[PDB]
Amino acid sequence: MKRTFQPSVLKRNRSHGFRARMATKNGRQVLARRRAKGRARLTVSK
Amino acid sequence: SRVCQVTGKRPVTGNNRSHALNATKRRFLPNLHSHRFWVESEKRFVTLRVSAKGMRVIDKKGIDTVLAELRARGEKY
Amino acid sequence: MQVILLDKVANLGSLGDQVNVKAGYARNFLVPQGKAVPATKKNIEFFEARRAELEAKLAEVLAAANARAEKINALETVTIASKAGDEGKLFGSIGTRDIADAVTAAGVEVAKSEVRLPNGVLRTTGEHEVSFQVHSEVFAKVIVNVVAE
Amino acid sequence: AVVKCKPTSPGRRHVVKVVNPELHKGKPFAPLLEKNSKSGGRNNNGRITTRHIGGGHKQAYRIVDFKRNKDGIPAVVERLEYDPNRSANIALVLYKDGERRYILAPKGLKAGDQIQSGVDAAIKPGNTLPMRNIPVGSTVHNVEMKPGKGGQLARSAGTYVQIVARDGAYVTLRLRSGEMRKVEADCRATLGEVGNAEHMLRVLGKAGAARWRGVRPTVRGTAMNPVDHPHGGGEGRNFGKHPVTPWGVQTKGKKTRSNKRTDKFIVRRRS
RNA sequence: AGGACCGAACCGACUAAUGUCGAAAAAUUAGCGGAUGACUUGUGGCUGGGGGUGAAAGGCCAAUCAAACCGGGAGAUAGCU
RNA sequence: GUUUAUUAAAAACACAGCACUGUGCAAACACGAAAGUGGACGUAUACGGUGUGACGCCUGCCCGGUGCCGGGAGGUUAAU
RNA sequence: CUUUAAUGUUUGAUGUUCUAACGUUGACCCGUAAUCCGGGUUGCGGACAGUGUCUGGUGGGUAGUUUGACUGGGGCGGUC
Repeated sequence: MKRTFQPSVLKRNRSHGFRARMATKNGRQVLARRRAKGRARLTVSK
Repeated sequence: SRVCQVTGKRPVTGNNRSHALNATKRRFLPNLHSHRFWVESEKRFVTLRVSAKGMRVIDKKGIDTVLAELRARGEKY
Repeated sequence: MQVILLDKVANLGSLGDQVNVKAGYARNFLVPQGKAVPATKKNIEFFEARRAELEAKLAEVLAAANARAEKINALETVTIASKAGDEGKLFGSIGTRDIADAVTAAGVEVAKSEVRLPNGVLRTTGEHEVSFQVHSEVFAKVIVNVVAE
Repeated sequence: AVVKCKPTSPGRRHVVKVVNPELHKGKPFAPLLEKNSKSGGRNNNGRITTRHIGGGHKQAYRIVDFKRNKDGIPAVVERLEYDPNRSANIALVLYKDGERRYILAPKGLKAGDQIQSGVDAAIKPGNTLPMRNIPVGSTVHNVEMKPGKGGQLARSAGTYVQIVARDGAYVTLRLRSGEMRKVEADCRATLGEVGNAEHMLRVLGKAGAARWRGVRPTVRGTAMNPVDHPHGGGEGRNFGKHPVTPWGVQTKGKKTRSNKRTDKFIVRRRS
C-alpha cells in the first residue's frame, strides 16, 4: 500500500523551502506570519 | 495600464442597473488610443496613449506645453 | 477649428483666413506638413505682424524654384533598357526607384515622392506618359519609352 | 503504392499502407534539422487549449524553405525524404553554389530533376515564379499571401490551386475548398501539384495507429454528465437537445467567420 | 512482421474462503487477466477549487470531493432538539 | 484496450472506419480584463466540433413546431 | 395655395478615387553575439477594420432565487 507521503529532500526544499517562500509576496506573508507567532522553524530547513 | 498620459483618466468601477434595479459591478474604461504627435521643437514624432478628451486638450493647448507638463510629472513619454 | 493657412489649399486656401476645418484634417495633415498653424487669440496678432507679408515672398520663391527645376530637362524624355521577356511579360515591374535614380544621375535632380505614376507601374513595354507634379499648381508631362534588351 | 496487408491477426485486417520505394532509406540532412518539443495541447498558462493532443512518436523539425528566395541559381534534386511534420514528402535540393535546402516535393519530381526560381524560370513543375508571370489557368501550389511571406496555400499532399482570372495588380485563385480568393500578383507560387496524392488512401487500421500519431481518444458529449457537457445526462441515451460545442456554441451548421477585414479579398464562399 | 499465441519478472484485480474491537483505515491464501505494447517504471517538471484533469465513473485532485484543505467574515442563521 | 483507488470490469467508455458541420491562415476554437500562448513553426489529402462505431446488405416518408442557412415586398421597432 | 424650373444655402444616404490618422503575426536596416520590443525606409490595406461611451436583439454559457396551505401519512383529486 503506497502511502501519500513519499519523502524527497529536493522536492521538499524546492516546494516549501525558504527561497521558495521569498519568491512570491504570498510566501513572504507566510514567513511574516510565522515570525509574528514566534515559531522556531520558519520553514522546512534541510 | 489603461491610463491616459495627458489627463490621467483611468478606469473607474461602477454599477449597471436593470429595470428591476438589480446592481452588478461594472467598469468604465477611458476612450484611449495610440496616436503619434509631430513636435516641431524636437522635429520628430512622439507616440502617446491618450484619450479622446486628452487629444482635444492637446489641440486646445500646445503639444509643447503638454509635453512640458508630462516631463514635470516625472514619467517618461 | 479656426486655423490660419500658409500654403495654397486648393479648396479653401486664402493666406491666413479664419476658416473652420475638421480637427483631424488640421491635426494630421496641415500642422505636421507646415501648411497651417493653430491660432487661438494669441497668434492672430503675430500672424498679421510678421507672417502677413514677410513670408509671402518666401513661399512664392519656392514655387518659382519648383517651376525652374521642372524645366531643367527640356528633352522631357526617359529611356531605360530592360531585359524584357519573350513577346511581352517584362522581367519585373518597376516603380519610381530606378526611373528616379536614372533621372537624378543624368537629368533633373528631384526627390522620390515627386514622381507619380498614373498608368500603373509600367507593365507593358512601349511608350508611356508620366505626370510629374513639382507643385500643387504645377504639373509636368514626361514621355518614357522602355526598350527591350 | 497502396498495399493491403493480410489479416494475420486483428488490427491488421483493415490496415492499408502507403509505401514509397523512392523515399530515402537513411538519416536526414543534419544541418537543416531542429528539435520539436511536443506540447500536449497546453499553452503558456499550462491549461489544455486544444483537446485530443498528446503522446506520439518523437519527431524532429526539418527547416523547409517556403520563401524560395534563391533567384537565378539552378538547383538539382538530390533525393526525396519522409517528413514526419507534413503529409507531403520533402525534397533535398542542392544548388549550383553548394547550398542544400528542403522544399515541398510536387507530383513530378524525381532524383536528379532540375528546378529554378525567380521570374526568369521555366514552366516545368517545381519552379517558383511571381503569379504575374504564371499563365492563367495553370495549377500552382505553395502560394504566398503577401510578397515575401513564404507560402501558405496548397501545402498538403495532393493539393493545388487554379488561377482563374487576373485583373489589374490582383489575381483570383480557386482553392481546394471551392473558395475564390483575390491575391496580389507580386506573390510567388510553385508550379505543379503537391506530391504524395495517395496519402489520403491510408486507414491506419487499429486504435494504436492513431495513438502514436499524436491523437488522443475523443469522448462523446452524450457519454458525459450534465456538469461536464451541454449534452449528457438522463437514463438510456437521451439527447433532446440541439447539437452544440462543449462551450455552448451551436455547431452543425452555424457560421463562425467574423473577420470583416479580409472580406474584401473573398469573391465567393464555400458551397 | 504482429495493439499475434503460451508463460515468469513486472502491471492489474474476475471468483472463493479467511479476516471485520483484523497482521492490514481493502490485506492474506488458492486460482485468475495482460505480459513488444493504446505497455510498464525511476527522476524532474506543468495544469489550483466553480478551477484542474478525466478512453467519462460525477471518477480523481495528500486515507477527506455533486465543488479539496487552512485562516478569516463568525458567537453566520436555526419558528428545531 | 480503458473505467467507479476502498462493494459495480460490464452490454458501459474508447476504438479504426463512416457521415454532417465549421474553419482561407492575424483560421475556426480554447486559456487569458489585456499582452500573449496553444491550434501550428501546421494551413483544406489540414485543423476543430458533433453523432455513429470494424466488415457485408443497406439506411425509407415527413420542413408543420424548434434550431441552422438565404431573402427581401410590407409592417413593428432603441439610442440619437 | 394646387401646378413647375435656372444660380446660391442646410444638407443626409449611396458610389469612385486619394493619403496624412489608424492597422500590418510583409520585406529590409539600426539599437544587438536578440524568432521580444522600439526607431527608420518601403510595400500592402486605409478612413475600413479595431477600441471606448450609449443603445436594440440573442444569451441556462454563468449567477441569485422562487416553485402555497388544508389533507384521516404524503402525492393525485378537490377546496380556499
